[PDB]
Amino acid sequence: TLTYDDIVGTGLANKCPTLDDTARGAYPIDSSQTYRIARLCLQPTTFLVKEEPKNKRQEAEFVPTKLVTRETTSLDQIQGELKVNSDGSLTFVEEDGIDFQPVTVQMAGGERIPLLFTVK
Amino acid sequence: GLPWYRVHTVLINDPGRLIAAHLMHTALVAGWAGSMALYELATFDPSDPV
Ligand code: CLA
Ligand code: CLA
Ligand code: CLA
Ligand code: CLA
Ligand SMILES: CC1=C(/C=C/C(C)=C/C=C/C(C)=C/C=C/C=C(C)/C=C/C=C(C)/C=C/C2=C(C)CCCC2(C)C)C(C)(C)CCC1
Ligand SMILES: [Ca+2]
Repeated sequence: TLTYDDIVGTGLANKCPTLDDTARGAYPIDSSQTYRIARLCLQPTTFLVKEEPKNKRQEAEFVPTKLVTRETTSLDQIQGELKVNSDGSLTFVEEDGIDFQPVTVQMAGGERIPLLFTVK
Repeated sequence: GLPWYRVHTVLINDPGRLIAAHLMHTALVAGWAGSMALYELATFDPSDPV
């Protein structure tokens, strides 16, 4: 574990935790025991912006873009119940947390494309 | 003295100022190139090569 000071300024604070190469197991679900997600976390790696095919509809694709703001992208502290369903499936239901971050990326042209990257 | 259309003959044999002159010209032609570029970059649209 590292204290605040052990992270401050490294940018490490905007990174969801990681599991080692080992941890490739399996977790059990009691289906008779409620479960919740104590901490969901999402870290962006890429932001692609589908381009408008001009008038000539020719099918448009997504293109990479430069992150003009900085390392403020990550969503963290997400939480909610992970109810088990009758058919034995699982559906997560978020309640609260840093569930959104305003991001801004530039493009080929120089156009800044702001988005409210979220999962509310 | 000199007619207007002859003022540059003042260099016919002053290798020094002839080079000084030729240097200034190159400067303007190079200068033009640089800035004609910027003008196109400030107005050219890459949005569609087709
Ligand atoms: C390629 C290089 C070149 C060079 C180094 C010269 C050099 C010279 N020429 Mg000459 N000339 C050239 C091409 C060239 N010429 C061509 C292609 C033509 C046919 C149009 C002529 C026709 C010509 C005539 C009829 C005469 C000269 C004369 C002279 C001498 C003039 C002295 C002076 O004070 O200029 C004076 C120049 C001015 C006062 C200003 C001219 C302003 C107007 C017409 C143009 C402005 C142009 C613009 C700013 C940029 C032009 C860019 C260009 C690429 C088109 C000088 C040594 C004179 C001479 O022999 O004197 C003893 C003379 O009577 N030239
Ligand atoms: C492109 C290169 C060029 C070069 C190297 C020269 C070089 C020279 N010129 Mg020319 N000249 C040019 C272009 C050029 N001229 C043009 C286009 C014109 C208009 C016709 C003239 C008209 C001219 C005259 C009438 C005389 C000379 C003279 C002389 C000599 C002057 C010595 C001196 O004390 O400077 C002083 C003289 C100058 C610096 C030339 C004037 C330059 C002015 C016209 C323009 C400056 C450009 C401006 C700030 C930017 C443009 C912006 C745009 C939006 C309009 C020198 C060897 C003199 C001479 O024969 O001496 C023995 C002289 O009497 N020149
Ligand atoms: C022995 C080698 C030699 C070399 C390599 C050159 C080379 C050159 N001469 Mg030349 N010259 C020589 C001998 C030589 N000369 C002799 C014995 C005479 C009789 C006196 C002349 C008389 C002469 C005249 C009258 C003129 C030239 C010009 C030019 C230039 C034309 C192209 C240009 O300006 O583009 C531009 C490309 C560049 C600026 C990049 C060059 C980068 C390096 C090579 C040089 C950086 C500058 C350096 C400190 C000084 C250069 C000295 C030069 C002799 C190499 C060119 C750099 C013309 C000129 O000066 O036009 C403006 C011109 O009018 N020369
Ligand atoms: C590739 C070849 C090339 C050649 C051979 C020349 C040759 C010449 N240039 Mg240059 N030039 C070139 C490329 C070239 N240029 C490029 C790429 C640029 C950047 C755009 C310039 C920019 C430039 C400037 C800014 C000036 C020259 C000038 C000159 C002349 C200097 C010597 C002189 O006194 O002539 C005697 C001058 C003449 C014989 C003029 C006749 C020009 C003919 C060819 C066309 C006339 C058409 C029309 C009246 C011009 C419209 C002008 C507009 C303002 C309304 C010479 C004839 C100088 C000049 O013209 O001084 C008077 C000058 O000031 N040039
Ligand atoms: C000094 C210096 C510097 C800077 C520089 C600069 C900034 C420059 C600029 C330059 C420029 C900015 C230039 C420009 C030029 C231009 C030109 C050269 C033009 C020309 C024109 C013409 C010639 C025209 C004509 C015509 C007309 C009008 C019409 C009809 C046709 C014709 C075409 C004839 C530096 C920092 C590097 C360092 C060292 C020092
Ligand atoms: Ca666009």
